[PDB]
Order: sequence, then structure tokens, then C-alpha cells
Amino acid sequence: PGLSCRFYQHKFPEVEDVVMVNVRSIAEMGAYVSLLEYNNIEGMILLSELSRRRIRSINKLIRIGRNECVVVIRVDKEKGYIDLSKRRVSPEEAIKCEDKFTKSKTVYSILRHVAEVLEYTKDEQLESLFQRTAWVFDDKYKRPGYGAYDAFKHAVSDPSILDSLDLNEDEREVLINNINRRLTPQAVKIRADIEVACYGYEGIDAVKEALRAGLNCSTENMPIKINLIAPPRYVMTTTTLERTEGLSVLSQAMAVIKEKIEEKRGVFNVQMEPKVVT
Amino acid sequence: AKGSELSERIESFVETLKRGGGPRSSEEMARETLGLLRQIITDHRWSNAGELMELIRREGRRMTAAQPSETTVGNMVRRVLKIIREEYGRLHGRSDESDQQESLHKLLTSGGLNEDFSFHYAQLQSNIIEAINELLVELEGTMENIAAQALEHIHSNEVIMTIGFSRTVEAFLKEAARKRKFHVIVAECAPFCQGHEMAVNLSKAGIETTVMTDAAIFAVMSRVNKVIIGTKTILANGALRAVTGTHTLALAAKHHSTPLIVCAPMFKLSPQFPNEEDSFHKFVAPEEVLPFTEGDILEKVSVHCPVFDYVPPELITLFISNIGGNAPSYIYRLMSELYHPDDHVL
Amino acid sequence: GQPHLSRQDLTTLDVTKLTPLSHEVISRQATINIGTIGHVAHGKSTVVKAISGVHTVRFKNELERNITIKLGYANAKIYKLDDPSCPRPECYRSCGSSTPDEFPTDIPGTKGNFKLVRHVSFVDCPGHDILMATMLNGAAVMDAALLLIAGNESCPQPQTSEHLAAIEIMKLKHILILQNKIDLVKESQAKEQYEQILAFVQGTVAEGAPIIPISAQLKYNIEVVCEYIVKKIPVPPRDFTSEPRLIVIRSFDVNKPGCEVDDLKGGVAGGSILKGVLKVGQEIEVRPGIVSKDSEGKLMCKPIFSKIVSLFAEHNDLQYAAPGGLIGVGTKIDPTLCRADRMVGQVLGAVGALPEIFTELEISYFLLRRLLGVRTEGDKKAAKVQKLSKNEVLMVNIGSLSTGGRVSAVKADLGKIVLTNPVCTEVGEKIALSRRVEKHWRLIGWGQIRRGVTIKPTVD
Amino acid sequence: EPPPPLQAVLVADSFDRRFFPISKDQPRVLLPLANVALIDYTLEFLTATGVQETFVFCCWKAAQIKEHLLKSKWCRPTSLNVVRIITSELYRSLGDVLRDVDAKALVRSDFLLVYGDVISNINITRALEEHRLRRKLEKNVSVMTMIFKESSPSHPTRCHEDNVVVAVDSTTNRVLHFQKTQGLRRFAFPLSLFQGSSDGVEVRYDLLDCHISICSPQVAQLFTDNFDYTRDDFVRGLLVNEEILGNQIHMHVTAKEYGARVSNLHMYSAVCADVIRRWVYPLTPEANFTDSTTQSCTHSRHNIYRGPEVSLGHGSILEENVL
Repeated sequence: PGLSCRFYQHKFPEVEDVVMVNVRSIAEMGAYVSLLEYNNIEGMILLSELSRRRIRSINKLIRIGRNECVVVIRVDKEKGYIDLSKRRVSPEEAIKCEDKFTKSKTVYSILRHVAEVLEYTKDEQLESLFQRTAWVFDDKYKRPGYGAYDAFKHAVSDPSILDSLDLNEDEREVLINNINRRLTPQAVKIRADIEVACYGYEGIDAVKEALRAGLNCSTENMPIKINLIAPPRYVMTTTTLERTEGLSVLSQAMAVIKEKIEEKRGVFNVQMEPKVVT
Repeated sequence: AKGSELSERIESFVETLKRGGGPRSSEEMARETLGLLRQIITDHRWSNAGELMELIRREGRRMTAAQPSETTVGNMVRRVLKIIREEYGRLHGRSDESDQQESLHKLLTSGGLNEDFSFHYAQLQSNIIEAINELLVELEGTMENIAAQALEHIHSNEVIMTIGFSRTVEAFLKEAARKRKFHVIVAECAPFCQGHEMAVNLSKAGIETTVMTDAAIFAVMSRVNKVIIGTKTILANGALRAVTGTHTLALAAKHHSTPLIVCAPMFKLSPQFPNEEDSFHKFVAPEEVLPFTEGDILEKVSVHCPVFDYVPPELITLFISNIGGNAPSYIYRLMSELYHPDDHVL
Repeated sequence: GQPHLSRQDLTTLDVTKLTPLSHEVISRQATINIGTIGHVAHGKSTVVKAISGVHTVRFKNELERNITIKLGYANAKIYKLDDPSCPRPECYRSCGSSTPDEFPTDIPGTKGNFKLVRHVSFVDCPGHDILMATMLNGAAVMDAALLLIAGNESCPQPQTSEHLAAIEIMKLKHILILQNKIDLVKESQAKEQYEQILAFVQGTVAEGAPIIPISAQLKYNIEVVCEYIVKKIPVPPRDFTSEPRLIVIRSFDVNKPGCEVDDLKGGVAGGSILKGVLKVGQEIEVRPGIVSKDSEGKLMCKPIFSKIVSLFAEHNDLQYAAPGGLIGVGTKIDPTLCRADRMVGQVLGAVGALPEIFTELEISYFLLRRLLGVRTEGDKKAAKVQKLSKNEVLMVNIGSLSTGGRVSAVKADLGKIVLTNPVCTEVGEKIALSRRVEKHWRLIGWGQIRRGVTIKPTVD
Repeated sequence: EPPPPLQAVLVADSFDRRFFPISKDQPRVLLPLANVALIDYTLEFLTATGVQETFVFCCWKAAQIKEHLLKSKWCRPTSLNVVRIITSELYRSLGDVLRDVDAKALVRSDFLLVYGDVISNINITRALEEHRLRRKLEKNVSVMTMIFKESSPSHPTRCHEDNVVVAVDSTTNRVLHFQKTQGLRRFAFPLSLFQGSSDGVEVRYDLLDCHISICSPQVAQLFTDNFDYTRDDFVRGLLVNEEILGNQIHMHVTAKEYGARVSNLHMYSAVCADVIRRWVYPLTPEANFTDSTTQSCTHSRHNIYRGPEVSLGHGSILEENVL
């Protein structure tokens, strides 16, 4: 149901700590927002701390319902006042905050789905689950947010991390299932279209030899497949969970094919460069 | 990488401006121009603010000459130029700004200005990019800000007349219709009968709407309480470059003393006065007015199809923008705090 | 390479011993050509279908080019029953080319296994391109004929005179007449039709020819046709000793879309063999090969050198190919050059044993003046053949080698023809001419290649 | 399987003497219409319609055409339309050009066939989509889609030389009969048109020939097969020989867009008058679509375009439609 929990261990942020907020209301002193990473606690983006230049209306830069990256400038745990500034947030800090929030939200979604599977009904159960799994990694790596996501990524390919936890059998099984379902990297297909033709005496033999020479430049974990589209146009297709080295390997496979075919007095051309096909 | 992509994107933008433009709105035009100028600032190599301003002006001249009737591109170029000037003056030790930039009696009496953009500051680029990002953020909400003032200008059972299809006016009316009941009369704005679409959308929102040709504007104006229109450009004296037939509507409203409200955002304000330049109207092919199937009759008949109409400021009652309501007599001030006089002619 | 047929061995092969009646060659491929000079809607295709069964064609293109010009071939094996008890012509039987050399009798002819006798190929064209295909070059296009007259109509039909004129111009001495569609014909009607036929062919080449009445649809008296093929048709003389030559008629790209690299094949070129024997693994040259233009637009030709990967005759696989049918040479040429019949009009032969490549010809033409065997109904000028004019596109048909040509100059009877594409030929060869009268190409004369502009084949 | 980038075959030679003796010293495609060469108009139309590769075939005065093209806007590296110039002295007709196209295997999919004297602002995307859909539904049946413009028979842009009458199956926009009405007073239509379609056999005389075609490579294949073939010969032969080969020709009619061919001086005058009066917008004299510094002008009232450094004498009157 309405189960919610803080993304991190500490209940309140600190000064000079970029956080993600959601604008909820407009007031006189500033914009009343909710801190997304801290179970939607109230905060205020000050009107003075909104822009370096003079600003006439708060609605010029603030829209209700839009997420923002703001730096905390004042915390009062007693009164419950958190003051946020948008002027002091650098674009690089905004990108870092966005990435951290994305990772933390992924971890929170995984844990919330686990709790829903376990039919958890109270926020205390979710807090305990966060205590057992996520915050243990967070304070083991001394990196809030990043540590839990990195440890979860270390799973799937290595479930040996998820045995020191004090989870139950059902908890461990559901956590493993959810992490593998929502965190396993997918496979992207890289495709290129080339032209190979030999007008010499060798003919089809030269083209076949060059195609096989470029075909043997395939890593065991990454297959390379070459098929005829319609002569002299052929297609090279590969499927790899990770893309950059696949593009590179198709690139110098094309290079070696071109070298071999031009060695045998052939003609080579590239119709379409390697590209990730959906 | 940098140049090979930036020049290609500039060429694509210029070519799109020259031939067509697609379904792109004014907000999209401004956003794309701002992105282009931001990438020009980031990628191109400029030592001081003077070189950057010269390069921006050089690109803006081409972008404007691509399609003179699209004034949003020039408005955004001049806004970026003013932003560069403001940032440089802030880093050059001039304390308050946006007042000494404009010629003023008080400034003239108590001194003056001696501009010099030769100095180099390493933090200029970051400040300029931050200002451009703020401008884009403001663009993302200008339409909502305009629409939020709907209930302050419409009363119960009011008859509102509009011409053409304006997305800003459509959002304004739809926001007003949530809490109020009123009757809208839309002129079709021939030959491009966009008003028809404007009447369909307003009909989908439950607003009692009526369609009529541009010939019935004066006949129906006697029973119209308010006129709400969009615009393509707001000139430096408060005049309008609106769709064709808007001058007739404004005259009809002035005859009956019906208020005329222009719902236009801030980026549509252009510092160009309507002196002349012979580049005001945009004459599309006469196929829209007289079909090609007319025959030999077309070899001795001069057919003209202007798209835009010039509305003098005397016929305009109020301007509703993202910053609120203003009279046409205050537009000059909105010029001075948005554009620099030295940047009027790119 | 296929079972139940006579073994072919290159090592145990001699060109001099080869004859058109050789059992090894006949067992796999046809050796003689019998063109069927008939007409559509009269059983021209039905007769061939009944004689040779139904073909499937090993390789076919998705688009058929020059369907009204293509010289179609149909192979048929004719066998004789060795048992003297079985009466003729029931001992003679026609069947397909995929049958084994011997099969047991399927009739109560008191035992006796059938034995292969001959293998024939039917040169059938949808029109009359046969006429100028074989009318002066001669070569080995065919050595027999099958003149077909239907029975429902009365001889001579307006579609018969052109057939007889064709039979005369081809200089064919061996013609067999098959009266088709006589099943729904009374005996008196058939007798009077035969009388009209003999009156029409009186004083012509078809004087001493059989008038055999057959029914193609019901397969009646086909054995008589086989018997007269065996006996009346003599064995043609063929030259198996010279260097092989093949005129390319078809061309296929056999690689299906989405095939593996190891499954790629070369270009299969179908064609007709004139003189010689082709062997698997033999080096071959195709001329003019790749024809291209310079930057300024100057023609240049690079002959294509390759090796014979395999040989096909309809559904049979061969080791050596001899004249007398449509042979498909599968080679090592890239499929790009041999896709969608793009190599038609080229000569494939032994290396260094090919004629010269010509771009223009200077021919001594004798122009015909009325279309051969045409009834001039109403419009007297329709059948008249106008004189050659400048910038007129004809159809030069050197044997089975078809090529266009624009007449550039005519002095008295020496016409210069600028071919659309360079072709391989030799000075002094007999060529023919055609002109687009309406919806068709019709023969209008013939000539000799007095001179011609040749192009030097560049070799890298 | 996305189709390859759209290609165009531009024929820079008219292969006739319709502009004699003006063509003795200047190719037709280089004649200035409103101070802009005709080939520039055709290249601008091709680039605007979305053509990425253009093959310009020049035979007569090919050196001048190449020299003009190399300095043009479309031979710059920044152009999205790559112009490749093919020249040969053995070109005598459009049939030769298409036979060479087939021999070089230049085109793999549907391409645009236009002459170098076609002035148009037509967007071919709709017609191209219809052509591709027709070829997908019926495999290798429809081979060509001609572009026509609705017009009255009395319009000045309809000379008697190029006037055509088309019998069309209106249900599928399929051309059943195509005829030229030059020197005729009574148009004859064979009854064979009224064989299958018992409802729509519309006889249209209101179609102006834009001389723009969307052609599959089968067009080049058929031109190679029938070596005696201009485009009109191809159309007539295809319509007559529909029994032997099941090929078809369809048509697309545009009403809101302009398209014409400058094939004679009368058509030149008509097209120039239409261009000056903005009938081919946005190809207007002030738009400077050629991106040349010497061909820029300002558009005042009454369609009066004035260039830079133009001196007007006192008392001079420019009435209307003056560039």
C-alpha cells in the first residue's frame, strides 16, 4: 500500500548536500517542496536563494510538480526546517544528484517490490528490510546511495554478497529473484551492412575467403554472424550485453575484411556502419 | 566532432527555416534557437566577450535572413547577446546593470558609458550558460503562467471573439472554462482556415463555440463582449504582426469599444520598429486564394495572399504575458530590459 | 553426380570418339534439337508438354525478361522396346529427362525392358524469333522441325502461311507435320483438311513429310511422332573437337537471401553450346565480360576469366557438356555480374579461343520487301517493308546472340549498325535484321559482316 | 527493412532541338529563368523533396554543365544531396540514359526521374508512400508513378505540343490509356479500357504533365530489354503490352502544389510568369534558394523584386511582376 521509507540511513540531510526535491506549493518566503530521498519531508526553497540575478516572481523559475536539484543550506532538526538553494547548485552537481537519485530509486523500488511480495503491511517492516540489506552495504562502502547500488550490481553475477545478511530463506529468495529480474543487463544487437565483390579470376572464392577471414575475428563470448542480403551486399550481426567493444570489434572486422578483399583485387564499400538495432 | 556536428545542425536549422518549419510552434522555435546558441557558445573558441558577441551576431544574421517573418529566432539571438553583455558587465565591475545599458536622461546627466569587451574572464562562459538555462526554464513555464491569469479577465456568460488558431489563447480559454461558462466565436481566418481547428478543440472542452467566416466579423462584433487574440510578433511600439484579418477585427472592436486582449509570451517581443524594410508581410503562393484550375483567367489577374497583418497599438487594450498584464504604452520598457539598443540591427 | 543414370568420367572421355548418338551423353543431356513451328491456342505448348512431360526448371528468376524473345527448351527422352512381340509404334515411348536409362514395360507387351534411344530438345519460341535466330547463321540451332496445324479450323488458316514461309527460309529439309486437335473432328472433315494441307504444301519443302494426326490433350499417336523422330529424322553432324563455345541465354543468382557465407555460390549461366565440349574444372573466358565507360564515356571491355564449377542439364548434373540443348554452367564468377539475366548476350568459351569484340558493324544487307507469308488484309502498306532509314533501331540476331542496333549510315546497300552493347563475332558471319512492326519484332532481311569497329579487351 | 536513401536521376540533356538556335551556344538546363538556371530549380526541388543522391546525366555541352554544377550550392560538402555528374557523348535519348543507369546498377530501389528543366515545389512524400504501398501489396506490378497537376485546359501553361489526355481507373489511380493531343480534334480511346473496371474509367483532360516520375528499377530493366525506346514510348509500350507483361503505370495528381517543365519558349514564358508571381512558393526570387550573393533581392508591393545596386531613373514606373 502506502509503504514508504528513506532512501538512506540518516533521517535528515546535511548542509552542502545536493538533494532531489519535488515542488509542492508556492509561499511568500519561497517554494514548499518535499524531499524525495527522505520520505517526503517538507523543505523550503528560499526566494532569495533562487537565482543569481534579480527575480520578480517565483513562478518565473518554479513550476509546481517539477523535480529539482537543490543544495541544503540550513537544517534545524528540532523545528523541522530545511532550507534549500537552487542558485548554488552547479550543473555537474545536478548530474551527480540525478544519477544518485536514479540509483537510489532503483534500489528502493527493488526493496519495495520485495516487501510487497512478502506482504509487508507496516513501514517498520520496510525500515527493517532496508536496515538488513541496503544500509549495511551503504555503511560498509562508506558511500550512501552509491554503495547499495554497487553491491546490488555485484549480485546476479555473484550471489556470494547476499549471504552475510540476516535475511530469512523467503527474504533471500525473493531478493535474489527481484534483483536478477530488474538488474540483469540486457543484450544489444549491433548490425552493419557492407559490400564485398571480386571481379578478378578468383570471383566468389575471394569474397568467401575475405568474409571468413573477417568472420574468424570473433570473441568466444561474442558471436559474429555474416549473411547475404543480396549480392554484393552482406550484413554482419552480433549480439552483446555490452555495446562499445562490440562496435569496435565490428569496426576492425570490417577493416580486416576490406584489407583481405583488396589484397585479392576486390572492391569493398560500407553501406551502413555498425549500429544498435532495436 | 564539435565543428562537424555544430555546423551541420546550423545548416539544418537554416534550411528548415528557409523552406518550411514543420508543426514547430513559437516556443519550439525559441527553444531550438537557444540550444543552437548555447552549443555555439560552448563549442566555438572565443577569447573575450567581444569575439563571442561578434560570432553570435554573425550566426544570428544568417539565421534571421533565412526567414525574416520568423522573428523568434532574432529575439532569442538578441536575448543571448543581452545576457552576454549583462554577464560581462557584472564581471567587469559595474555594480547594478540593466539601467546604464539603456540611454536615460539620468544616466546622460550623471555621466555615461565607455564600453570595452576586450578583457578575458574564465568564468564568463559558465555564467552565460547558467543564464541561458534559466531562460530555457522560464520558457518551459511561460505558457502556464499566461494561462493562470484566465479567471481575472473572463466573467460569467461572456462572449469572447478570437481569430485564427493560437495555442496560447486556446490554453487561456481552456483554463478559464474550468470554473466559468462563456461563449466563444472563432473567425476562420481564410485562406488557411486554422480557426476551424481552434473551434474543434474548444468544442472538445465543452465550451460553447461558434464558427464564422471573416466576412461576419463586423456584423457579429456588436454582440461580442471581449476579444482575445494571439500574435506572431509584438513590435517595439506595442503594435502587432498578427494573422491576416486581425487588423479588421481590431478596427471592429474599436468601433464598439470592445476590449482587445493579446495573449502573447515574452519571447515574441521584437525590438524592430515598423518603419518599413519591406519585409513585414509574408506572401505565400496565390494557390490558396485563387485555385490553379481557374484557367486562362489567371494570366491577366494579380492575386496576392498576405499572411500577416499590422495592428497599430491604438487598437490594443491589454497585453497578457507570463509576467502579467501590461498596457501597450509600457511595451517600450519591456524592450529596454530585454534587448540592448546596439543589438537592434544584427 | 546423380544415381540411376550412366556414369560420366572425365578421365574416360575422348572428344574424337564422341558422337550425337553416344549413350553416355544422351543418358544425361539432349543431343539433337527439334524446333516446334506451331502457334499458340493450337496446341503448340500442349504437344511439347505431352511429349516431354512437365518440367520444373532448376533455377528461375523472380522477373522474366524478354519473355517474348526467349528461346525456350524442353528435353524429352525417347525409348524403344526391344521385344519384337509388341507392335510399333507402341514400342517407342516418350518421357522426361530424369528417367533411368532402362525401365520395365508398363504395358502387357509380354515382358521386355525399355532402353534409351535418343534425347531431344524442343526449341520453342513465343513468336517467330526462331526465323532470324537460325535463318542465315545456321550454326546448330536445330536440324528438324515440327509444323503444327490444328483441326478445328480449315487449312490454310491465316496463321499458317507464315509457318510455311518460315520452314522454307530456315532451309530445313527434315519436317514432320502434326495435325493437332483432330479429336473433335469428323472423318470427312479430317480427310478434307488433309487434302487442303497437301494442296497447300504442294511444291514446297513439306512435300515428302508425314501428316500424322495426334491429340495432345489425350496423348494420342504421340508414339508415331517418336517413331518418325527415330527414323525420319537423321542424325545431325556435330563437331566435338573444336574449342567449346556457348551463347549465354539465361543467367541466375542462386544464393537465397539470408544464406551463410560457406553456402555462397558463383554465377550460373545458362546457354547453348555451338561447337566443342565443356569440361568441369576447365578455365573459361566470357566476352565481352564487364563492359564499362571511361570518365569521358569511352567503352571498355574486361573479359571475365573463371572456372567451370559444375554443369547442369535441366535436373541432371553433368561432368562434360556437349551441344544439343540448354546447358547451365555454374562457375566462379561473382553473383553480382550474373544476377537477373545480366550476362545475356555474351560468349563463353575456352581461354584465347573466342571471336573479336565489335561495337559497330558494316553489313551488306538484302532487305526483304513483304513479310514472309502474311495476308495483306485491307491495308496494302501494312505488309510492305520500308527501306532502312537513319537513326532507326533494328534487332541484329547473330545466331542465338540478340543485340540491338541503330542504323548510322546507308550508302547503297552497305549499312553501318551501331550496336547497343559490344558483341563477340567474326568478320564474314551471316546476320539477320528485325524491325518493330507492331507489338512484335519481325524479320526484314539479312546480311554479311563486311567490316566493323573492334574494341581491344583490356586485361589486368 | 528501411528503404535506402531516396535517389534521383536528372537528365541534363533534352535530346531534341526545341530551343534552336539558342541551344547552339548554351545548354537548355543553363538558361536563366528569373535569373536562376533551370537545373538549379530542379536540384532545389529534388533537395527539398528529400533526395539524398542525384545522378546528373549530361551529353550536350557537358563541360559547361559540370562547370556550373561544381560552383553550385549542391556540390558543397555541407549539402545533404550528393550530386554525381555522369557525362557521355553516346547519349541520344532518355532511353540511353536509363540503359546506362541499368548497366551501372546505380539504383537499388525506387528513384525519381526528372528532366533538368522541371520547375516545381511538389513534395513527393505522399506519392512515394503510395507507390511503395502499391508495390508492397502487389509485388512487381506497378513500376512507375507519374506526377500530374490539376489545371484547366485553357491555362497558359498548357501548350498544345505537351497536352495529354489520360483514361484512368479512378478507383486505384491507375493509368489505362495515355495520349498526346497535338494536332488532334477528336480523341480516340480503345474499348479495351472498359474490360475490367465497369465503374471508373475517367477520361481526364485536366491533367498538366509535370514530367516527374517515381520509377522502380524495373523501368531501367525494361528500357534495357526494349532497346528501341523517350518516356512516352515507354508508357505507350507498357500500356499496349500489358497482356504479355503484367506491369502497370499509376499516377498521382496534386492540386495545391506547382509543377511544370520548360520544354519550349511558350512554356518558358508561362513558367517565368508563374515564378515571378509566387506560384512556386517558396521558390521565389527573393528567397535566394541558390545561396548566391548576386541573386538576392527585396520583394516590394505588386510582386516587384529589386536587387542590390539597382539605379532607377527619375519618372520610371515599374508596374507589376518585375524582377
